[PDB]
Amino acid sequence: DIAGLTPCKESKQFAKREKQALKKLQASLKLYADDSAPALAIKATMEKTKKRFDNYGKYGLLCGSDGLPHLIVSGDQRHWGEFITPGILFLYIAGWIGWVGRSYLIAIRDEKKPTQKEIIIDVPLASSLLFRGFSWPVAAYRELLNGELVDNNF
Amino acid sequence: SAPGDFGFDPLGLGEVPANLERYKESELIHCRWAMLAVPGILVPEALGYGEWAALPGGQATYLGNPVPWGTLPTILAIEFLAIAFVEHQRSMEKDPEKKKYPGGAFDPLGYSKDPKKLEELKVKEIKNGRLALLAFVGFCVQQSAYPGTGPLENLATHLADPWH
Amino acid sequence: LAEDPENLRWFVQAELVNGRWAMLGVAGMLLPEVFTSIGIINVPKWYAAGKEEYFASSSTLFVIEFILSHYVEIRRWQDIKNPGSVNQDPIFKQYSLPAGEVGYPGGIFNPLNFAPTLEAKEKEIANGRLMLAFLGFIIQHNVTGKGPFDNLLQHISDPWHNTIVQ
Amino acid sequence: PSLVISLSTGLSLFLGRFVFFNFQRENMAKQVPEQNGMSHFEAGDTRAKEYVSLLKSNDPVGFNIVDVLAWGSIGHIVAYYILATASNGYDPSFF
Ligand code: CLA
Ligand SMILES: CC(=CC=C/C(C)=C/C=C/C=C(C)/C=C/C=C(C)/C=C/C1=C(C)CCCC1(C)C)/C=C/C1=C(C)CCCC1(C)C
Ligand SMILES: CC1=C(/C=C/C(C)=C/C=C/C(C)=C\C=C\C=C(C)\C=C\C=C(C)\C=C\C2=C(C)CCCC2(C)C)C(C)(C)CCC1
Ligand SMILES: CCCCCCCCCCCCO[C@H]1O[C@H](CO)[C@@H](O[C@H]2O[C@H](CO)[C@@H](O)[C@H](O)[C@H]2O)[C@H](O)[C@H]1O
Repeated sequence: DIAGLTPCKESKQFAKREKQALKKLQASLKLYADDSAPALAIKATMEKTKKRFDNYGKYGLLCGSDGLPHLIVSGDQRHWGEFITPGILFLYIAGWIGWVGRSYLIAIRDEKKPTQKEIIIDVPLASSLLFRGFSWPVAAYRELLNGELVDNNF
Repeated sequence: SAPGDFGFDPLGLGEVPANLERYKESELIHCRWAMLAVPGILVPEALGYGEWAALPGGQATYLGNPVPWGTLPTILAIEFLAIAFVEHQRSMEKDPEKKKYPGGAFDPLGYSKDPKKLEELKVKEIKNGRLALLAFVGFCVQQSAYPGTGPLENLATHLADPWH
Repeated sequence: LAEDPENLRWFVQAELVNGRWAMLGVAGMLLPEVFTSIGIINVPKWYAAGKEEYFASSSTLFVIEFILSHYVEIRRWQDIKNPGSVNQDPIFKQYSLPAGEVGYPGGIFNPLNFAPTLEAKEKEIANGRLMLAFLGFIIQHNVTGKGPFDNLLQHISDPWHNTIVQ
Repeated sequence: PSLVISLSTGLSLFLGRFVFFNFQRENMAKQVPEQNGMSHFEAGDTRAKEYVSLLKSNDPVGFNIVDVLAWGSIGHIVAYYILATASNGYDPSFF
């Protein structure tokens, strides 16, 4: 739709890629497996990149010249989850990497001599402060900016 | 949300307590001139019958080629020199007693004064002021978008969403 | 420092608004189930009044209502920093004045209060969730379906369907 | 279409606001104060500035614009000449 061309529903250049290129894959008139039970170009590796026919799903997917598919993601016509869908995902996953970074850390500096407890690991991954992340509804999105890490501590 | 509670003195207050809104009194009387302009329709029903419309030949053409060209530059050029009259006088004041740049008058009791021309009470100018400002800025954008047409309502509902 | 919580105000009021709107949300469904036949998205419109005009549009509707919801909501704001709502039965509850053995701070667990006659915001506790998580449920299962329960002929037994989408 | 002389009209609006004071009080340059030779020392440095002296002819020589800018621009510059034209002179209305 946008700058490159249209998706899969038609994309000539893209088609030619399917075809030569892979299929030459072929390329081996035979090469012996008439019945034989190993050499697997034969089945999929092609067909797994191939039966990926005039279907790939359908994904929209813009495809420029040479018909390799370009990613817009401007949240329109079709292309939204080529960044946000896998974007918030990157956010949510990290941040629950370091929410617990700022956790199997802010749980130590106390009691008795706490000077490298960390070259070994107290609860592995933290396996205690663990889920604190999925057990973030809202969380740092409020309690980070109000209290605890409070400007005070700023 | 600019008057979302914030401001101290010469800047904060000082600039505005009447001062800027007393200068925003002009805004209202400009929008009294402009709402002395729009009322061209202003009312349904009376004639014009038919006022300087779409350029046919200005005031009286002049015995000689009109100075630049158009009605606009000749009526314009002057306006911004013959009105600098007021703002000169409006920008020579001070609030308490007036002498020169005198001895020492900052604060004892009575506390300076109040916008020179304060509220003096009648806190009703402002209640109509921001009322007018809110209009000029506000749904005056009912007629500040694509108003190539005019008045011709024909029954249905009201409103039209985001567009264009 | 603030040992620990906290909060309070906070998001206990956080909930009840979930609770009591998940409750309503499901009045939504209630309808099409006994004398049944009529719903899903049914992207309503939503009940629709008279034969004297609309007509697809006359207007965004929907879009407005909630300009309203909007300053009424600033109002509940307009409450919870500084306690103001006559009844006073969400912010802690009613039973006028009280509960606020947690309004000036120092909770830990604090259970609460609030019916004069009589009992509580409690077994309105647990209709409280039944319905939040219900929705979770409710617009869980669409994304493939939309109906409950006949008899023992051939319905309630799950016969054949069709992944997730995939 | 363009008022070209809309604005050269306009710019020596302002630098006649220039023709100013070569005339009126005392010498040039509010006499070289400080120019060559070099300020006290001064020194940080340094002065002066004064939010308080944007008057004097605000009112008077705000006319200067309408001078040349009227009758001497779009209305054919000094028609009232003659004053030694024979090695030539004129001069002659391109307008
Ligand atoms: C838990 C950890 C943690 C957290 C919250 C942070 C946070 C931060 N780091 Mg950082 N960092 C870390 C570990 C961490 N780091 C480590 C181990 C290193 C290697 C020395 C660095 C080297 C580093 C550099 C050079 C810079 C930062 C910067 C920053 C800041 C910018 C974020 C960024 O884009 O860098 C992305 C994060 C990294 C490159 C860090 C890689 C290490 C991660 C993967 C730690 C993962 C957790 C780890 C396994 C702990 C074990 C868990 C345990 C509880 C059991 C941000 C405050 C930047 C800064 O100062 O600006 C504010 C700066 O450019 N970091
Ligand atoms: C979650 C994630 C991740 C990851 C990964 C990661 C997260 C990675 C990271 C890494 C890190 C690093 C790699 C670091 C490093 C460090 C460094 C490099 C440093 C250096 C230095 C220092 C230390 C300081 C200074 C000096 C120097 C420079 C030397 C994501 C996921 C995903 C994917 C697949 C895609 C899509 C989206 C999602 C779905 C979401
Ligand atoms: C829509 C969109 C967009 C927009 C953008 C922008 C505008 C940006 C900016 C941005 C920014 C402006 C950012 C910033 C922010 C701030 C801050 C401040 C942040 C933060 C923070 C923090 C602090 C965090 C922390 C943490 C966590 C949470 C995790 C763990 C711990 C840690 C540390 C990590 C983009 C571009 C993307 C593209 C397209 C899409
Ligand atoms: C519930 C979530 C926490 C909410 C806490 C309340 C704090 C919210 C911030 C409001 C303070 C507003 O201040 C900030 O507004 C916008 C920037 O942020 C900008 O300002 C913008 O809106 C302001 C109104 O406040 C006005 O300036 C104009 O409308 C516009 O410029 C200014 O850059 C800044 O002054």
